[PDB]
Amino acid sequence: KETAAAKFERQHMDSSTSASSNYCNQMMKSRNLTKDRCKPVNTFVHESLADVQAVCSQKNVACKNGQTNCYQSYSTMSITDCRETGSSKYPNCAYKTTQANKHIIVACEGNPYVPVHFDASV
Amino acid sequence: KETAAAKFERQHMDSSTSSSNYCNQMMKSRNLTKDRCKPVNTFVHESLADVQAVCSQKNVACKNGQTNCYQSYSTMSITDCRETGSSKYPNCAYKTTQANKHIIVACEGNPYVPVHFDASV
Ligand SMILES: Cc1cn([C@H]2C[C@H](O)[C@@H](CO[P@](O)(=S)N3C[C@@H](CO)O[C@@H](n4ccc(=O)[nH]c4=O)C3)O2)c(=O)[nH]c1=O
Repeated sequence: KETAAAKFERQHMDSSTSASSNYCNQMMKSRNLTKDRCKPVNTFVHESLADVQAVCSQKNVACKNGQTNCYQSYSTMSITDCRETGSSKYPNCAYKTTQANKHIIVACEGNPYVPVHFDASV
Repeated sequence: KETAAAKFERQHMDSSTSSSNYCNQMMKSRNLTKDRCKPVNTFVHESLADVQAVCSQKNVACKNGQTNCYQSYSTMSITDCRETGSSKYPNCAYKTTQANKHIIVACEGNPYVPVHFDASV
């Protein structure tokens, strides 16, 4: 029902803000990343969908899993990293919000060829 | 530094596949407006494999007089980006034109791949 592309959007897109200390707490919950467990690490990207989708035609790089279908953004993008705290205990998942400007690396698949996985920021 | 092959892909490859704002968005996203507005740039809308294949097509002289240039046997989907007359950095402005033309690239290295966009014809 939920496509890989849609799941990527749900997990990783937040175009609506350009960059709150309680951002991650709220967003990890609202995007259903704390439902079955506390997802430990997750990145949100504050750019347009078109800008993130465009990365699939940018710098081809090796994926961390050894596949070859990963792409690094030529420009830095505004991102927020969410990382689970040490004192976090499901179901009260708690996170540190870290904002950065970094290049992103995504895995792309499909026709159309679109992001399905967030591999890293550099 | 960036390899020549990689620079070619950044500057000239867009296998994604069109707004009149396409060039404005692309020349920015590929870092072609950073210090200056690059005045003229062509993007190719074919697979990387198709463009790399041009290195085994029609051998021609390059505009610099070297003879490692190759013309595509087929026409390809391209977008020509050319700065407007009134464009002034840092607000770089481009006219986008879609076309279907043969491309000419310089090839080098191992693997033997495009390292320079010479012309569309
Ligand atoms: C590194 C990183 C990851 N993530 C998200 C994307 C994914 O939803 C999730 C896990 O991605 P990875 O860390 S690339 N991921 C892939 C996973 C199989 O699904 O396998 C994991 N793995 C692999 C080897 C290993 O030793 N340990 C481990 O946990 C790592 O975390 C994210 O949003 N931002 C990031 O910066």
